[PDB]
Amino acid sequence: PLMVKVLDAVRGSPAINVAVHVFRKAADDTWEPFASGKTSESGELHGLTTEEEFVEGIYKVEIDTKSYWKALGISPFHEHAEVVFTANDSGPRRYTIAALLSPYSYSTTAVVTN
Amino acid sequence: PLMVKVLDAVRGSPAINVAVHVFRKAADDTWEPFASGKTSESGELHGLTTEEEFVEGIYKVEIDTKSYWKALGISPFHEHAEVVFTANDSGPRRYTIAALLSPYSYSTTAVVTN
Amino acid sequence: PLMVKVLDAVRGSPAINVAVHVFRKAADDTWEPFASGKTSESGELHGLTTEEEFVEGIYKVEIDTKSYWKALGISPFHEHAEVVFTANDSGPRRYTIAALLSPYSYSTTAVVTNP
Amino acid sequence: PLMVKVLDAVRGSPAINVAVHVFRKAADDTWEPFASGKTSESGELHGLTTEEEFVEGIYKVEIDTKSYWKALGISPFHEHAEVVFTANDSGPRRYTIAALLSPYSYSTTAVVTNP
Ligand SMILES: Oc1c(Br)cc(CCc2c(Cl)cccc2Cl)cc1Br
Ligand SMILES: Oc1c(Br)cc(CCc2c(Cl)cccc2Cl)cc1Br
Repeated sequence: PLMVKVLDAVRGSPAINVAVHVFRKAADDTWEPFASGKTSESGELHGLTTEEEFVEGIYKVEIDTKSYWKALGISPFHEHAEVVFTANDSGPRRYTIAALLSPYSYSTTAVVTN
Repeated sequence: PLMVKVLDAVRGSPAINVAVHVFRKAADDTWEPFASGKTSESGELHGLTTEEEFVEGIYKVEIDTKSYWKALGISPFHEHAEVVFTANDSGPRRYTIAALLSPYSYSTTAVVTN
Repeated sequence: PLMVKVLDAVRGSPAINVAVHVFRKAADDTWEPFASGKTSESGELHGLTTEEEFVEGIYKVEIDTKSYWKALGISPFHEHAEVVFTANDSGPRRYTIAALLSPYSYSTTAVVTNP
Repeated sequence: PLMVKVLDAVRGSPAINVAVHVFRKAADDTWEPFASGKTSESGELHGLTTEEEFVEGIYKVEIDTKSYWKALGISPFHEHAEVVFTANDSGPRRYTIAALLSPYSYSTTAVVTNP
């Protein structure tokens, strides 16, 4: 139900071995860890959660872009990229969070399908 | 060797049934038709060409964004989106041209892999 | 030294009346309020801070995109757009944080200059 | 009535000295030269045309991104960034065409205002 895909706008490639952390907003407004992993050779991260676990709520996907750029020897602007959204059962069942990274910029979209 | 993928930033969905035309630049600097198709339910267009046909050269991928927006009842800015690039045998063998569409904006990247 | 500019990719316009909150990470690792404001008719937000006050640190610029889209009667995907960066770590710089908004997407870039 | 602004997503800066060519589609469907120029130190290009000359039509703004990246010693993917649009079809408007460049990617948006 929740996939992440990360691309590199400098190399023209998937962004490989990027750390990704997902958090769920708790009742006291703190961010509780929920799932995490590293993107694969295709820039994708699957298997974060399951339909049972992924209930409605506010989630934050933190992509560790700074470490990615540093591993390539490139000087970056951002500490990380953030994607904060509400999971909604009224819409389609599968969320893909896609991000496109540059040293001083990032873009993100949601692809929400059944 | 050449895939196109198109996403919709308004609906948060693949951009389905978008017409895509690929042209190759000819010796007299005109654009000759090369391949075309329409994106699938996943927003993807496969099977445009083959490794034998897809020789080095300058190619233009024209995505008919205006008709896409009009079919959804949305008033667009651009006539089409353009992606013009040189195919290079020194780099990886597979090109994916990805585009993310909004009514007054578009973004595109290349994902070039082996 | 810290300005924000926000554009609307649906309308082809500045994104007017967008709330922006800036935080700075404190020594205890919490996010301290730093400055806030709203974009103008030009999509710009000036006057958040001063060179004196804008010291080195890790800053988070939170752009309230959901509130923007909801005020236009649209149900968007994201809660906000966040831009988190270390500022002034090799002396003072001037930063422009630009964002381009759509209901299910946003993009951001920084323009950093040395006065 | 027609301005261009170009930013560099690698440097976090304006994209300076970027060549821009504007064409207009003619009655025979060819692309006629219309105006050209280069971005300044601020990444901006003003003075391309005049309200008199900028009549209704289909315009193509070609941003010479490959030449930019090559001048910086970088081998980029795209030949150029193209922005093709119908202008002034419900009377005069003022257009800003903005682009954000990376070696394998670009994004563009339009800001359209009614004077
Ligand atoms: O499989 C996919 C999926 Br799903 C999504 C994208 C979109 C990447 C993108 C972003 Cl994230 C922001 C601006 C422009 C772009 Cl082209 C690409 C591929 Br290939
Ligand atoms: O005055 C400005 C400033 Br300063 C910045 C931009 C960049 C807008 C943008 C973003 Cl933020 C992300 C992807 C693509 C784009 Cl064209 C435009 C203008 Br006009």
